[PDB]
Amino acid sequence: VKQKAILAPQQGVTRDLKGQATALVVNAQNKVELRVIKADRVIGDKWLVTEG
Amino acid sequence: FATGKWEYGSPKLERYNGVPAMEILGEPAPGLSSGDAMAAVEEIVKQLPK
Amino acid sequence: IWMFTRIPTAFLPDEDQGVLFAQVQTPPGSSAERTQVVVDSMREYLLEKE
Repeated sequence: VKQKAILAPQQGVTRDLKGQATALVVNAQNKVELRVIKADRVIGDKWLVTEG
Repeated sequence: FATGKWEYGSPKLERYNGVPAMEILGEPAPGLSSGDAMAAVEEIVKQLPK
Repeated sequence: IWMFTRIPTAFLPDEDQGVLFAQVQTPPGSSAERTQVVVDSMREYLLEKE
């Protein structure tokens, strides 16, 4: 059983360029930042985000 | 006996005269013709990989 | 020799012809449900607004 964890929607996570899962996030100053995830397992229509 | 990993591919491959190619289309500038617009293409073509 | 070069060149000018094309391109990796919910939105928002 996993504790307090992050379930990202599948519309916001995507792969790129012989690499891994990434997502675009809004910064504190309303800028777009690229973040690297280790999303592996699917819960319904969500990715269980483990690190990132 | 089987694992998986995510790669990055293309969903529409295309070929021209039996060799791999990609297809680019557009319009001339508003008010400009197609002759000088097509003359405004091949000077970019030398700025490609060999 | 001046107004000749002042006139731009065209080819088959456009008329009404009663038809129009709408092209929808969802982001890559999306399912047909995500595309369908945009397509029926864009017909229902321009079937009575137009």
